[PDB]
Amino acid sequence: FVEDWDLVQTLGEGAYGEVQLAVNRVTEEAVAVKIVDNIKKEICILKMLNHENVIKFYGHRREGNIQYLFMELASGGSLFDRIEPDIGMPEPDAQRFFHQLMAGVVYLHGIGITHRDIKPHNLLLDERDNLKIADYSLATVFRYNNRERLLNKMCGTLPYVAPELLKRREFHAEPVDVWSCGIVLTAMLAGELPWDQPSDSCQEYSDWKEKKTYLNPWKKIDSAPLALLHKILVENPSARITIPDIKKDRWYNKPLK
Ligand SMILES: C[C@@H]1CCCN1c1c(C#N)c2c(N)ncnc2n1C
Repeated sequence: FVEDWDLVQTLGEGAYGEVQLAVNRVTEEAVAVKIVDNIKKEICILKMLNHENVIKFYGHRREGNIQYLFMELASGGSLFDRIEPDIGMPEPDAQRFFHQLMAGVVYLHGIGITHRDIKPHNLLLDERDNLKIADYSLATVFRYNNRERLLNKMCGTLPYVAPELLKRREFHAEPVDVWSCGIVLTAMLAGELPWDQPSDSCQEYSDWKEKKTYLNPWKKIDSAPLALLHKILVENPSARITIPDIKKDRWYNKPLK
């Protein structure tokens, strides 16, 4: 369906466009291809990406209106599909995925890139269940020539967004991504999202700020990972734990099955 590649089946759809499995008729190599028709930007960011926990970019092709973004195939599918509703997954699997997600986010932050839509749909698995951060549709530069710029665009997915993104005119990129990593960890350990959005008017958010951890999803989570979620899901982004400090957390470093 494109040059040497056949488009076998749909892998899913994001905001704009669709992702297909592409098998090479000759080589039998299978990749993923995103079919689109802002996009100059995504391509530019995709070409920066070189890390084991980030989806690799292979190259692009415009054929009329349609753009084709060839990227690493994650044959394990999404983290979303490993989260059992109302249960989550075994704590050692969740810890391993969390370690990989941090590795990925440190890498992105280190090249001055914020993902801005971290959630289990955008977290993919290779054939060895290695986590890959995928979909650079909303990704943006927050650091250039060693100068940070504050963000102002509201974007992402409400249950995953940090509260400052609803309250502040401008905010730091990195603590928004840390927050969404904490919602992902909650989802992995409890198989449910704690609130529709982190606003004053959201009773489940108020409950958390009042430390009612006898409620779900918190009552399903062991005390060690929950102590970490206490440091991540902190309303003031300048008091929120940073990744260097996540890497010193007792649960983060706890040996597990
Ligand atoms: C993450 C997006 C969102 C829509 C579905 N997606 C994707 C990919 C991307 N990109 C992707 C990929 N590279 N390998 C395998 N499966 C993929 N799926 C489901």
